[PDB]
Order: sequence, then structure tokens, then C-alpha cells
Amino acid sequence: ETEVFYELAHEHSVSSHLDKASIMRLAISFLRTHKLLSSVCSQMDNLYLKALEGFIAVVTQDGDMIFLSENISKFMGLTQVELTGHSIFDFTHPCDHEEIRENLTLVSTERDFFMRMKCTVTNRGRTVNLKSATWKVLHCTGQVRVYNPLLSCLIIMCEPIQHPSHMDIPLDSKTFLSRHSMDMKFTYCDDRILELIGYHPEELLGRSAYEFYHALDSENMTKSHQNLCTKGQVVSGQYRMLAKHGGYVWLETQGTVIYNPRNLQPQCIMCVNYVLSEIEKNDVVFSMDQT
Amino acid sequence: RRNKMTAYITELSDMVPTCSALARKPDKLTILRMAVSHMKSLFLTDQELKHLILEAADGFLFIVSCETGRVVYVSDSVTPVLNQPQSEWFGSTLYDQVHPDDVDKLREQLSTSENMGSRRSFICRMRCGHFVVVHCTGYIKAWPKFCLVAIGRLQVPTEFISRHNIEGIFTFVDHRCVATVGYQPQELLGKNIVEFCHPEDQQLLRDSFQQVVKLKGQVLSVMFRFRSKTREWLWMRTSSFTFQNPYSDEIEYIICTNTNV
Ligand SMILES: CS(=O)(=O)c1ccc(Oc2cc(F)cc(C#N)c2)c2c1[C@H](O)[C@H](F)[C@@H]2F
Repeated sequence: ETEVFYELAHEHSVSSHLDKASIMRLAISFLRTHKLLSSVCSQMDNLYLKALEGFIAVVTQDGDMIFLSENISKFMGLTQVELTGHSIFDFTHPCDHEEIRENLTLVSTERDFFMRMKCTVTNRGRTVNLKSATWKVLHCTGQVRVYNPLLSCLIIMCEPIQHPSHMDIPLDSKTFLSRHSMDMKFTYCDDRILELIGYHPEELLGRSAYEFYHALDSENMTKSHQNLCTKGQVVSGQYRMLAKHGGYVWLETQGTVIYNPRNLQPQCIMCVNYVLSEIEKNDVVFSMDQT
Repeated sequence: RRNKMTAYITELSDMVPTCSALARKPDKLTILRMAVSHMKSLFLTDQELKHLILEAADGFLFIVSCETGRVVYVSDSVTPVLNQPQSEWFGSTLYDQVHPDDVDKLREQLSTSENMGSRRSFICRMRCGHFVVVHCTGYIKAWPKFCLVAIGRLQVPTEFISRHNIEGIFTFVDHRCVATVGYQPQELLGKNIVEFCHPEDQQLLRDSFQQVVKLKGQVLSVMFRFRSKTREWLWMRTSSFTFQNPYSDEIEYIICTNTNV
């Protein structure tokens, strides 16, 4: 009989009943994952994935998500069982696909990019169905590996970027928010900037953020803006902002395109800015502004 | 559409050497029973997911006390991420393992006043070998008083660079200019670059500045005599190009790499 199709111990109140391809896809995917894990390798299985602010994904060169961590649900809504064994392209924005394809290939193995993935969870923290599929930007950082006709894998950690409006995470004294126009000019900034970088918000309003970028950084910062506009969210790399009276502070910024919800239009870019350093080289004057 | 289930079973058999250890696939029902034995035989394993996370993000797990910061536990991935034995981390406090100017963000995040199972996500500089930037995400669990459980992941003078308005005024100079032309940065900022140009070469540089603007986005390299602080005409290869806003395309500044020739 087909009671063995009710009997596959897959890594247990969910190994009991599964529907159609769920039993098999999961199993083939598990064994392929173990095959890679042998290649990589050489209790506390609940702390690791409750500390992460993202999920782990092992995706093959064909594009198969042979492994998805158990927490994908907390960030994506879609379950590990709904997706394991399925193709990355069936759950990612099509206009991102080619990028994903060149990140799956082959010789630096490090990978850092941004993709858009289907999401059936909602802001309050309650799940929804697949017709109700929003796009969530994931920062994906990992390695592509060769393992065994050698195969090839992409082990990535996929983190969501918190929406500036909605966040239950402790905000630091070293984090401050700024609002900008599409022309990258400040339209608002926090009171803390003075305490941290030395500037009053009044003297930045109307000033484009390119005025304050250290000249070595501003092109890597346009590329990050050209990806926040293409994809709606971004994490910058570490950058230098000239301080009010000499020097520069180090920053990392999570950017988010904000849409006017009445006309569905791009209104502003909200930027959560993280101060990583104190003023460095205050003895050195870089700009005309700081004189 | 029946292919899917068939390929599935040939794929299943192709994934195990003891299913390639037969002349042919056993009965489809028998194949399901055959695999059930292999699946039970041996991915929730702690040790596997730790290495998956070190693979993906190059990060380690650690638990410190909120009250003192003492590292109650550190996983062994601290050695590959920070070149620091667990000897150094275990039996110590995270404060002495991070940059001195970060101990404050550290206490702020380690606070238990307002937030238990609360989340944490900060960035600090941890000592290695020098400090490295570390993204730290975690939560707070009961010690058995309070404890942060968290993952920390690692992540990625011959000339001087200047920025100018299209007029030619230096609106930015990097610190290297003292060793190339002898001027302190403030002695250049606010002045025009033609001021330091030999009067003979002045129209050459003056023409390049208009050309770089019309030749938008593109580099050209004029060569002029630059007046030092020590007053001596020094040949100077200035390669300039236009930088423009990626949205409005309005020219933000001219970028010049002044290289002594
Ligand atoms: C690339 S980003 O992280 O999103 C970013 C990061 C920083 C941005 O502006 C800022 C904000 C700030 F606090 C200091 C600086 C500097 N220097 C620039 C901006 C962005 C966006 O460009 C947005 F348009 C704006 F230009």
C-alpha cells in the first residue's frame, strides 16, 4: 500500500503527513545537502537560528534551493517544506534572475548581492497565502563551492532589511535616521547627528549627500543607490562622512525607497545610518565646508 | 506530468550508491521502503549548521552576561573569524574584546532596562590577530541572570585627489597634497586651481575644464606647472572627469587626480 508515503522520517508531527511531491522533493534535497555538508565539514541547534536576522540557503548551479533553514518562515512566510527542492527562479523577481545567475556561477568564491524574493508574511506578524505575494529584498552574502562530475553550490545567508517605519529592534545612540529626496538631498535628519558627527540638521537640509561623502567612497555609494532604486532597499558598504570641523566618521546605512501610498509614487528615501567610529583625522581638513 | 514522480525516483536512486548497487530499480513501493531504511539510518545536527553559518557569513556564536558581559560561552569559530583562541575569549568580558570607543554602544545594547527574549542588532569593532567590523545579531535569554545569545559575522605619495566646482574652486582635497605640493589642505580649499598654475600653462588648464564638462563623464588629462608652497613650478598631470547625480544627472563636481610628473 502507499502507507510508506506516510512513512518517511525527514529530519516529528510533520514527517507523518505530506502531500504529493513534498515527501520526495524534501528527501532528494536532504541527501544532496548532506553530500555537500560532507564536502564542507572538516545539541545547540536552536540558538544559532534564533540569533540570525536572516535564513540560510543552499542553492545549486541549476538554481535548486536544496536547503532552506527552518527560520525562512519568520522572514518570508513561505515554509521550508514549501520551497526545499524548488527552483530559486520560481520565487524571485524575474528582473533579478540574471544577477542570481551570475552569482551562482564559478576565482573569488565570495558573494554579496541583493535579490527580491516572494514573501507571504505581513508587517503585524501574521501570514498570508501565495496569491498574496509581496516582494522582499534580501541581502545575500555567502560562498560558491565545488563539491563531490563536480557539482557547484551557493551557500548564502539571506537577511531582510528592516523597514524604517516598522522595527521592533533596539535603536542605538549610535544610529540616527535621515530622509532624502531622489536627488539624494537631505529633507530631514535626526537630532543626534550633532552629538555624533557635529552637524546641526538645519545645515544639511537642501544639501545632497554627495557633498559629504569622502571622495574615495562616493562612486561605491552611487552603485548602492542605483541598486536601492532598482530593488527598493539596500545596505551600503562602510563609508566616510566628513564631520563638521575636520575629520570623518565611519557609517553603514540601510536605505529604503518610500512610496507615497495614495498615488503609489516614489516620495523619499529613508536612510537608517549606523555610526561605527568617532571623528577620525579631525586634524585633517578635507572640504571647504569644514573651515 | 508523470515524469516528475518518475524522475524523482530515479533521482532518489541516483543519490545513493546502495541504489546503484542493484541491476535495476526495485518495485516503486519497494523503492519507497528501501529509502526509508537509508533516511532513518543516519538536517538538525548542531555541528552541521554551525559550519553552514561560518561558510555563509563567516560568523561565530557567543553568549555573554548582560550584567557583566562575561562570555559564558563562545563557539570555536571565533578562531577562524578573528584569529583569537577561545582561551582569550572564554573567561573574559566582551568589553575587553572590542574597540575602546565601542564599549558604550556595547553597554547600551547589553542593557536590560527597557528590553525577555528581546532582539539585538549592532555593529562593533572586535580585536583580532587591529580591529575588524563585526555585525552582531541576537536575543536575550535567561542565564540559567540575563544573557545575550548572538552571532557575530565578519564582512567586506605620488598624487592627490581633489573635487572642484565647474568654476574650478577646490571644494575637496585629500590629505596627501602636503607631500605633493607642500600646501596644507586649507591653503588650497576655496581657491581656484588656475591660481596655482603657471601663467604660461593657464589657458591649457582653463580649456580642459570646459572640455571635461562638455565631454561629460569622461576623463581627460591636462599637464601644467603647479606652484608649490615652496614656490617651485612642479609639472602636474591632472586627470579630470565629471561626476553627476545618478537621478537628476545634474553635475555634482569635477574629480581630479593631480599626479606630479
Ligand atoms: C546608498 S544608501 O545606503 O541607501 C544612502 C546612504 C546615505 C545617504 O545619505 C547620507 C546620510 C548620512 F547620514 C550621511 C551621509 C554622508 N556622507 C549621506 C543616502 C543614501 C541614499 O543614496 C539616499 F539617497 C542618500 F543619498
